[PDB]
Amino acid sequence: PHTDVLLFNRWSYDGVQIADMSVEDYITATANKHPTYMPHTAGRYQAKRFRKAQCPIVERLTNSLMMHGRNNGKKLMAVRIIKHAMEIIHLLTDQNPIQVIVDAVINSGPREDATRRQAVDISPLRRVNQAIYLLTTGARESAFRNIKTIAECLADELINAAKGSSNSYAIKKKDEIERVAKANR
Amino acid sequence: QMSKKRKFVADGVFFAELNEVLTRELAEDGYSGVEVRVTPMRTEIIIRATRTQNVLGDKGRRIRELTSVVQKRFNFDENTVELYAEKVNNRGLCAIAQAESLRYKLLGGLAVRRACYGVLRFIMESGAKGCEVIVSGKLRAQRAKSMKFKDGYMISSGQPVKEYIDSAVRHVLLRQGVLGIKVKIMLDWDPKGKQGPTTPLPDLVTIHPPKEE
Amino acid sequence: VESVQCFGRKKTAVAVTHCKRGRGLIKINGVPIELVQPEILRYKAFEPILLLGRHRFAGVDMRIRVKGGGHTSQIYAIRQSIAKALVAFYQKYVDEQQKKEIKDILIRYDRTLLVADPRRCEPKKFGGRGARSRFQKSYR
Amino acid sequence: QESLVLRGTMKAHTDWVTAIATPIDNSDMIVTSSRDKSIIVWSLTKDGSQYGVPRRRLTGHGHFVEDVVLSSDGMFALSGSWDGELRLWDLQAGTTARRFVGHTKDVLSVAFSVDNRQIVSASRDKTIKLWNTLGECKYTIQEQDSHSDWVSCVRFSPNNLQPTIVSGSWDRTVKIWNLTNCKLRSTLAGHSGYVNTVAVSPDGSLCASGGKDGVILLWDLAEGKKLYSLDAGSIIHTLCFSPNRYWLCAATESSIKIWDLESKSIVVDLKVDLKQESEMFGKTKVIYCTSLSWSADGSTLFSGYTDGLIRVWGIGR
Amino acid sequence: GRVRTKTVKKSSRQVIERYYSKMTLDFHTNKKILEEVAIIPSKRLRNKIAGFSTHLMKRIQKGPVRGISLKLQEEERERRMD
Amino acid sequence: PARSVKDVSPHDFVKAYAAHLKRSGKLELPEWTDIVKTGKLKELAPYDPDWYYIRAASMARKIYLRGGIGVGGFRRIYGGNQRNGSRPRHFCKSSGSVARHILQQLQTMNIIDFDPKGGRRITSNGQRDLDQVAGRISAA
Amino acid sequence: MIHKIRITLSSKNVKNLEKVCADLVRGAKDKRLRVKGPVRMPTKVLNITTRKSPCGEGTNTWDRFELRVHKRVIDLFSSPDVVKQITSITIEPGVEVEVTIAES
RNA sequence: AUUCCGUUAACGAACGAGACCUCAGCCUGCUAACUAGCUAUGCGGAGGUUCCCUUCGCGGCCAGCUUCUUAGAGGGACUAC
Ligand SMILES: *[C@@H]1O[C@H](CO)[C@@H](O)[C@H](O)[C@H]1O
Ligand SMILES: [K+]
Ligand SMILES: [K+]
Ligand SMILES: [Mg+2]
Ligand SMILES: [Mg+2]
Ligand SMILES: [Mg+2]
Ligand SMILES: [Mg+2]
Repeated sequence: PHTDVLLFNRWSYDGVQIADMSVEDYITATANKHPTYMPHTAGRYQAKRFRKAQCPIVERLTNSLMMHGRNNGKKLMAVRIIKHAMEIIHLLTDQNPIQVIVDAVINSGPREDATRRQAVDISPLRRVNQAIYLLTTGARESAFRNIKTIAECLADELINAAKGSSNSYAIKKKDEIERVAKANR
Repeated sequence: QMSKKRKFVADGVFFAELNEVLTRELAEDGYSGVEVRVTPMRTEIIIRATRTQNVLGDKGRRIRELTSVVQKRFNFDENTVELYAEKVNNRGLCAIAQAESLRYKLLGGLAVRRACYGVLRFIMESGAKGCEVIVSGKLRAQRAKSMKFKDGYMISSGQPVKEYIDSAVRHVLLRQGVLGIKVKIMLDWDPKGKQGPTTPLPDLVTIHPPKEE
Repeated sequence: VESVQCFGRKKTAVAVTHCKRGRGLIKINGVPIELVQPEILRYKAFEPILLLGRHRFAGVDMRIRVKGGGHTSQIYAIRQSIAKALVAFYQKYVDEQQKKEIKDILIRYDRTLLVADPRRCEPKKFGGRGARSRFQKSYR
Repeated sequence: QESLVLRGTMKAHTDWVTAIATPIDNSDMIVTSSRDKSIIVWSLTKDGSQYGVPRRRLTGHGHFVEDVVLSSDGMFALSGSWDGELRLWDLQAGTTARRFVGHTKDVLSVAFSVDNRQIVSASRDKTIKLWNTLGECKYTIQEQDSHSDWVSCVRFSPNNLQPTIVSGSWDRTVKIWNLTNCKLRSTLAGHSGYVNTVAVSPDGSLCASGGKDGVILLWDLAEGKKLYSLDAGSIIHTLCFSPNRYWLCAATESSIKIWDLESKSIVVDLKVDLKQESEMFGKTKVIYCTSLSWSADGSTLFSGYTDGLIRVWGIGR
Repeated sequence: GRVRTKTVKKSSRQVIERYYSKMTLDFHTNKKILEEVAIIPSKRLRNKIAGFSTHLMKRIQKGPVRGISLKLQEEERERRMD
Repeated sequence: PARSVKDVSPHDFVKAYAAHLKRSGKLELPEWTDIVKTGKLKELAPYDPDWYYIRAASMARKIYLRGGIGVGGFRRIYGGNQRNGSRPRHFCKSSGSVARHILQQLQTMNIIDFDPKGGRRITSNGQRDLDQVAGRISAA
Repeated sequence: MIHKIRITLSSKNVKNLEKVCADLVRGAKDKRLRVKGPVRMPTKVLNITTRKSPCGEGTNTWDRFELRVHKRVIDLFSSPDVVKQITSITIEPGVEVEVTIAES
């Protein structure tokens, strides 16, 4: 389908596809599923279970940038960081930054884990939650005590994760999580 | 001229202090309360007491002494404040009067068990929904304990307590220490608003009987 | 005098839009809405215009006054007052079916464009510094 | 013995359709009230997807709008509400022109005089009040002989020489008042349950009362005598005489039943069938008609339902 | 949870016992009836009684209920058996 | 269109009007311009060599938008958070000498005058001067 | 001849305050005087928060005490003598009436 | 929730719980405001093209009004559907 809503009035939702059956219904980044002009909605997504799966994936990334304590609640800065990162992603990859973000989320979500310890499967929602957490944790760690800016670190983390390369912090952690899970089968 | 905030606080402090002064001056005259009715050109103070003949004195001598000392103490213009004694219509529904009634029985020497049941029985005869008398202190032994005399209905929690419960606390200075008197009287719904609160209990639902016409 | 005055609310922010028959002016406290601050929240204030299109506003003049709240909540109150003012104007002075059409568009995008958010600050309780947060407990 | 068929439906309201008012000029406009606290002025486009569309929506009332009547000119509407207020609506300007205060509880029925010079209203406060449309005077009809429960309907008799008010009530009595002296004339007592609707024949020689018992009692207004009784079999919500065909329609919870008065036989029973409406012109199990109103020419019947849908029934096959 | 207490349930049954003819299946009409036929101190309590009585009226429509004694309904049953 | 102060970005206007005041040569900078800070809340003196003209342009724009502001009001407007070492931050006022001197200069330029109710008020000449500068700013 | 007289009412009891305000407005409407009001000023909430314990032992619990002051302002356009007649009626306890000639 | 439905050698009650009271959330409906405002209008300043447009200031107990503010009275939810 087609929509006139463009993210930041810059990026088109047309052509964005989620090529993964498991997490397709838990990533909101397509034209048919409530496209948004900005990743800043004063939404009420914690009122009920599974309700935050409707929150746009770009805004879920923005929320996870408001860490640690020194950055709590500074959402205007977080929206700017993602706005700059998507501009950087377009330059380096020559691709739709929204498409790259969904590819990074799909690739960085672990599909198995250990609990109690024995191997268990991970629900598609927690898989998306873990992917978002891993991507922003890697960008935050590489930016700390570094000349490189947070937007550049986030863009590189997403570009590598979307590519599946091990250079990504989130890809390495996903492999470590799934490596321990297999050891406890 | 003082601001509204301080004036209302100052009026509340005058009522609290006046009640304390009368609570001690008229302790053995059944003092049960006071109403301060400030009006233009005159402030009227109405003293409620079970035994008004002892508050007025011989030919109103004492009520004039109270008026004079009150006017001087509280910086009132002379002949601009009046004191009027009044009688409690239903002495058995006033906890402050029953607490002071129990106080003088204990001071006189009457046994605690007998005195507390006399008050408890009198209050229920006067048309109360319930009553509770608590006496605490060195009753006979060196170690202190509490005796609770309860009868009828009583409530403890919620807004209705403010309207339906009439409570008082008094100290009895006996020879071995201090006894604590607590009288707690639950009133009955009085639509006229005299014997008790006019508003009913929140959980009381009344169905009108249907008519056959 | 075909004018309406609709408000929007977000926390303690209140924006009232005075929408009258005009030529398309949109100003907040005398300033054109294209200069809304902060600049990154400018998209949120423009959503009603972007969703419906400027041609829907070509026949009205909107003058907005906003008070209270903060930088973010004032944008949401303004954003809500504009949407309500246009809906109230079409119902009263244009048509019921045109009001039906634009209201469906606004609702399908975001329900807070027309329905206020009831959330408010929870009061602080003693024994802690927040509404929920408690003072740190030590045993030894 | 013509029957009626479903011409179409109108779907603006979002709650019970409490009342319907048709113009005396047989225009393409009707005004309906609803529990959504709004009054809608309609434009009747017979041809098209929908029989009519909402032209205006007036929302001044603070509670349910229970009744609505149009003036003879057709440019003003009068409505009652559970907030205890009457509002006169300037339909052209879509605004409130006059507010009549004084009823202390819900207003359940209003009616215009034949001249539109006087207004009468019924309320749950057990009283009937008479107003002046353009004046400020008010005359409450309170007497020793008056309704002892909710007055659920008041109607003006269409007889100018002998003005008369007929008021139903939940006390199971249908009183008849003489407007000349504002004094009770007769009291009718034949209902086992509460009466929630009364009707007066266009000629003014008949009445029709229904309610809880599900029995329609036709009285003689002149003499206050029970001529006969029809049996609806279900709670009756509103009654209306046909303007031209000498019928009597009753909105029952089971269906809408029309009785030929000369024959006292049901002409037709109109039952809601969402299957038909889904395919013909295309929530709650219990849907029943709450309001009825005939067109000025009598060609179409308008029915308001608890689901907020207005169904138009036209004479035909 | 939304369990009605004895105050709500007891009052609702009493209302339906002696005003069954007046009561209807509509909550909004039933709560105006409770104002007429009862003294309910608070609006919130009145709404709960009206809502539960409306629930009980629907129960009676389908069949008989335990704690409600409807004399006219009882007379109908007696005629049926006899 | 015809742009006035409210129609242009405040950042762009202050830069343009500051370059206008310096270019006129009517403001007489005090001796201590290069030495002072703009309040005890500051750590260092201003970085911009032309900070005095920038501040004067900013104060003129605020008197244009609202009359009656005095020196004390401007101390609050340019105040902010003061850091107190290991203690929490609190609001601090800015310099009164900087505010007072700038107001007394703009008044000799006849951009502002004494408001009868107190404070300073924009004059007719002041309104023209500010509005003309805003009109010459390029659309951006 | 006709002057704008301001009457100010203050009380802790809302019902008594509203009762006296109605008695004055209705008492002036009988004389067909022009009446402006009653105007209800924002409620003043005096607040004292204090430690419940008379000592310092135990969990630190607090009592929030509030004393609300309600204020009404009524403007009557008439002569002082007429206003003195209306306000002379007995006033409910705790309601403080204050009559002043508005400085306009 | 010892909240209820029922079971039932118990029946019928009393407390606590709930109800309740305060604050907050909805009302373009009611009451009505020179110690709260808005809209319009008049006059004046500035900008743009004399009207006109944009913006700001001031005035009017006889511009009007109560959306915004205030605070009284009510309504609103009952899990109703
Ligand atoms: C003593 O009696 C008075 C009688 O007015 C009553 O108001 C008090 O509450 C009671 O203690
Ligand atoms: K500052
Ligand atoms: K002008
Ligand atoms: Mg209790
Ligand atoms: Mg409780
Ligand atoms: Mg208002
Ligand atoms: Mg309320």
